[PDB]
Amino acid sequence: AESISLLELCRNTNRKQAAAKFYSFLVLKKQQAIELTQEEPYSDIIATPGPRFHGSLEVLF
Amino acid sequence: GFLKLIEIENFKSYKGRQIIGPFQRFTAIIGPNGSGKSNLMDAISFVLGEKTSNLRVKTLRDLIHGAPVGKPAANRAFVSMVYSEEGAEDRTFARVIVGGSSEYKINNKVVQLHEYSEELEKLGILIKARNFLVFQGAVESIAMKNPKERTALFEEISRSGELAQEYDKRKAFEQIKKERFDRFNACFESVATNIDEIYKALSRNSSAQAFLGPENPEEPYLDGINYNCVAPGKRFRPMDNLSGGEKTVAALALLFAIHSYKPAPFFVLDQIDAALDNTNIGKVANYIKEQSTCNFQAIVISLKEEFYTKAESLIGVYPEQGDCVISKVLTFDLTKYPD
Ligand SMILES: Nc1ncnc2c1ncn2[C@@H]1O[C@H](COP(=O)(O)OP(=O)(O)O)[C@@H](O)[C@H]1O
Repeated sequence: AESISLLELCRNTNRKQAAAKFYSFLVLKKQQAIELTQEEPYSDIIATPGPRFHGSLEVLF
Repeated sequence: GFLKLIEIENFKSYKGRQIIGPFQRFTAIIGPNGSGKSNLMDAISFVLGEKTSNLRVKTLRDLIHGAPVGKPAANRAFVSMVYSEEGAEDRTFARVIVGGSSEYKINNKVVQLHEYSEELEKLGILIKARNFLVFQGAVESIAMKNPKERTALFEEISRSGELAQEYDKRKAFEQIKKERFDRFNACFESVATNIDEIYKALSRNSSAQAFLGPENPEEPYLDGINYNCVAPGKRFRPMDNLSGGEKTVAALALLFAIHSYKPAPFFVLDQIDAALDNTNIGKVANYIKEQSTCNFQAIVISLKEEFYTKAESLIGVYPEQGDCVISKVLTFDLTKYPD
């Protein structure tokens, strides 16, 4: 299955952009487009497919 | 001291045991609508002793996750706050819901509400006054007060308003007239000393100016409190004659200057930017960022990216569906990125 790291998505971005990517994980999780895993606080946030969206997560981001 | 983290268990939409934070000196709580931002606010109020009726329930057990739908998830719930002071071990303050009443604990020793309140006061946390909290509309509430209502607010916070009934009772009554005076000035003069520098900082402009003055310099409680501002590019006016955005900044300066007297170690700001605009929202945000470094820890619940991107730390809230809704939090560090 397909997985996506927020910290990789955020490499070479500024604070506004990084925060917007973070906020998008919250929005996409509410809409059930993804699942979220964070092993421990302030560690990496991993996105995986969710029940309500089926296209490529890579392309989604 | 500083609020290091919150541990929640089965409180409102925070099903199960969850760790909130750790906090940084400037942390913003964000998320899409209905995920649990304001319940987290209630969690903080709850561990700091807020009365049940201010927590949007009718009774204590309705705070347990699942109670509003008739399906409580446990017989017991709690919120704990880990408080850390450089030089000392960490202290845990907890309020547990046990058989429909509150159990208070410090470092896992049950205490009564009096001891809990008293130990919190010694840290500068005042649970009855709520010095740590800026509610929504707090700005607009301030911005609407006239000199006499400002005195009243100063009467309450200084508590000279307590000596008020005993005051005119004695009409050599200067014994209390001197001490209602001194109790009003112990508070007012500190605010008056600080408001000018706060107003420059907020305005981000050294030519801004602010003055707070008693109308009756002898018995200030008897009269209004005049508030004058030199807004950037204007001439000194009474604050009440200011206009939209300019009035908002002066309100904000007066708000923070009220809180610079006996400040709380940490400051919970609940959507203080719902009444801002791009023409100033970042100077409020930059002010908070600047103050968080040494003066106070800031915990902002915010909806405006131009505010919460100045934070060091983002606690993002998101929902799942279940009994009611299930809230969970992610932590994200903004200090890795530039701009
Ligand atoms: N005891 C509870 N158990 C489960 N869900 C609750 C409980 N109390 C409140 N909620 C839910 O919390 C949800 C929204 O949380 P809230 O913090 O108020 O929204 P927002 O993120 O917009 O501030 C509401 O759907 C509400 O039904």
